[PDB]
Amino acid sequence: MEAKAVARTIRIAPRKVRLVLDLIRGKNAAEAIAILKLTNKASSPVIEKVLMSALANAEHNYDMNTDELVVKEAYANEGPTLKRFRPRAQGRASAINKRTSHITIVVSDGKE
Amino acid sequence: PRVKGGTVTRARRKKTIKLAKGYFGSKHTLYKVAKQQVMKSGQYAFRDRRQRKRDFRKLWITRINAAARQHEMSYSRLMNGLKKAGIDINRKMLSEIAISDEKAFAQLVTKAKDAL
Amino acid sequence: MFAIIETGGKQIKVEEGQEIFVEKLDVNEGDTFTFDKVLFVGGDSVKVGAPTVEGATVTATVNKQGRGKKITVFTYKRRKNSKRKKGHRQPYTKLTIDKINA
Amino acid sequence: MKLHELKPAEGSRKERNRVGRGVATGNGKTSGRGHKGQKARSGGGVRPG
Amino acid sequence: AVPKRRTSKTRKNKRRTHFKISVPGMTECPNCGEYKLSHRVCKNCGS
Amino acid sequence: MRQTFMANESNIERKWYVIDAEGQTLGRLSSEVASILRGKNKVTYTPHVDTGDYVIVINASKIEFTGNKETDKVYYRHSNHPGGIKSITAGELRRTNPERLIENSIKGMLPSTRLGEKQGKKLFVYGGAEHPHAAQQPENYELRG
RNA sequence: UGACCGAUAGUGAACCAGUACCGUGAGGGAAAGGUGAAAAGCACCCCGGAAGGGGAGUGAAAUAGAACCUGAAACCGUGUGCUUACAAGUAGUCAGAGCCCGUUAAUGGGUGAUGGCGUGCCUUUUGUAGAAUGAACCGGCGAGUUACGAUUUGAUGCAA
RNA sequence: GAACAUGGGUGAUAAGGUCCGUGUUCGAAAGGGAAACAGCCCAGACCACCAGCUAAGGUCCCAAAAUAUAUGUUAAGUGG
RNA sequence: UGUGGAUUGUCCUUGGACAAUGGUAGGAGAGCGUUCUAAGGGCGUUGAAGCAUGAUCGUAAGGACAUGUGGAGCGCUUAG
Repeated sequence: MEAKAVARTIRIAPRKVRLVLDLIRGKNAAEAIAILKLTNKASSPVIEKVLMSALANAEHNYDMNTDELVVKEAYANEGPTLKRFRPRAQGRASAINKRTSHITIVVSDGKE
Repeated sequence: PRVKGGTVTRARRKKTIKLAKGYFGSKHTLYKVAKQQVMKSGQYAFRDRRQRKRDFRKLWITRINAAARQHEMSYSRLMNGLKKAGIDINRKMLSEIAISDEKAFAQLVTKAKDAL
Repeated sequence: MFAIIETGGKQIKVEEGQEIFVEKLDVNEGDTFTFDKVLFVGGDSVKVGAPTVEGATVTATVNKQGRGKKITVFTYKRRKNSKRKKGHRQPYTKLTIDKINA
Repeated sequence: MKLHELKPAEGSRKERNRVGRGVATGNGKTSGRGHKGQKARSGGGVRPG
Repeated sequence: AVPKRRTSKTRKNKRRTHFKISVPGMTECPNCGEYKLSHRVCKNCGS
Repeated sequence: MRQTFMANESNIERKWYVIDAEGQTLGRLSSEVASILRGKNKVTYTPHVDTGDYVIVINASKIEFTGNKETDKVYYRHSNHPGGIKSITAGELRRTNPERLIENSIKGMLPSTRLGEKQGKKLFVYGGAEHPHAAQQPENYELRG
């Protein structure tokens, strides 16, 4: 049995939230939150909230253990981006993109 | 009646991308480069389809020349005497016998040695 | 034991109990073709002959007689506007040896 | 005859020749008009005489 | 001053081989059921 | 396609030979060694696998050459540096480090492929001292065609 | 009424059109259709300040939840079988070990230690691997047509 | 239109120069030899094959085939 | 040259032939597929069109058939 939890649309570049997802992959939940409460990244408290919500999904729906839990998969898909504009010199103007992410995390127990 | 194109331009473009399966880089994704690589593959296969009958032929000669120097003889001489004794044998068969039943080959050398 | 027969336009080597592929023969499926042109015969009695050995190969049962794999032949010019595309399927006959005469 | 098996006279109707539709037809790209000059221009050519 | 050719997905993923972050010290608190920073203190981590 | 024996690994066996260059003329004793290193003297030689045996010399300080090539025929070498032409050694380099002399000569008649470089690592030349490979039971080839 | 169009088509405009917007002014002038048969538009419980999830419930369907019929490429990711740190490369093709597979059943399929051969594509040229021109990639659209005459060829009807 | 070989003019019995004449090849021709080399030598690809005989050029190693035989010539690495 | 096959133009008047089959600008001939109409006969909630995958069939442009996704139309034969 396994539990999952998706955020769906987050104001943060997907390439910047993929640098903190390669540190809590294939580890214990207890050590996972500890590593997320030490990194000084901008996407550290966001991932923690999702990871903390996924651990509560297998405590009321499946009512399983918490100490004997391991994060199985953890990725982040791209989402819709907003188009902006920035005035440059000589009248010409450039373009700005505001991409979003779809952070997802599934928790298992080391067995299918 | 206006005949708008569709389900015919992608059906023929999906048949050229399937032929370029196993290429490195974007030569198995983009169709503009896949067509060029598939257009050269056919020109190569046909060009080395006649070069395969020259490599194997040269291979047998090298093998027969190495199995003829053990009996104090030369390929040129061995062949010359093998044609003077009226013997019709392929170069692929001669080398096949030398690698297998050595006794047979040994006797053949003697037959082409007294025919000189 | 092993003989050196020659059919179609080349020469082969039977082992008295091994399947071989040759050119389209003038027979039918489940027939019996016999090669009357041996160039060499050794293994137990090294017997080499000039034109032949006066010993036609034992009749070999004929099996599958269909077409081969399809190959595509393509060719084009450099800066010229010329190209050609065709398909080929060389026919063949499958048979197995069981005996041998000398 | 029938309206679902009617056939026309042999060698009575032919297909029109469409120019510029490939290189296999033999009448594409230049569409049998040469290379350059004033006879290869759209609506070009001198007066008849 | 301008790229002559475009980079591929293999040469771009080869340059991002060292681009990563290192793990922290994580000085486990003696007895408080929390986590204190290396040579630091917290309101939860007693030690 | 048909029947053509193809030599592979765990099916071929290599041996050890010992040649002596006492009264040889370098070049003539080099072409006969290259063939043995390439394994072009066997009936089961394939051009896609490493076939052949190892060769060992014991007299690289006795090699001789006819003509005035002992004073001429200088050896050049560059170091990828502005004016790095190195020609200190000429034809009388058989007295100082003569092992390289034969080594290069026999390495100049082999293919420059990925398999032609590993085939040139099966040759051991010695100035005049005896070889320490007595646990390989090397056969004495000496006599050359 | 139609061998007329069916959302880049047909009117510039199927919807917020001469409207956003642009110019002192005359003026120029877009983009944008589709949940389901019926809102029955997720009551309730759990994590979070909220957004959004996980169960449950409504329905034939919830990967039909208003980024709402179908959902193709370019592009971005996670898992996994075989392979890679002495090597010079228009990246393929011919031959060929080893290690895994099992089909529209056939002298099957995936991967590739080594060997031989090999300077992209279009245009313009006496001649282009060319250090001559064009194209970042993918998808949609984009060039011998019709009316009336002249001459020649095939087909059919009647024939001085 | 171009090179190659010949027959001339022009220029300096200069030019991968320029203008005519007679042939061949390239243009519109792949394959083998000249180390690489549209125009030089040999030869004109309907398709299959792990068959055989030859042309120019070649036979110590790279790299298919003589470390062939007989006779002279050459001491410069001439060959190159 | 040997052995099997494809196309022609001939020939002889049913398959052995006889020859022949590099190709640019061009000339001539035979075909494949797309949208709509007519007639005849068909398929479809027991799942149409589209989309994805496959080791299949034809001398080429191409054509079938299973399996997954999808939820209402679409093929085939002759001619225009």
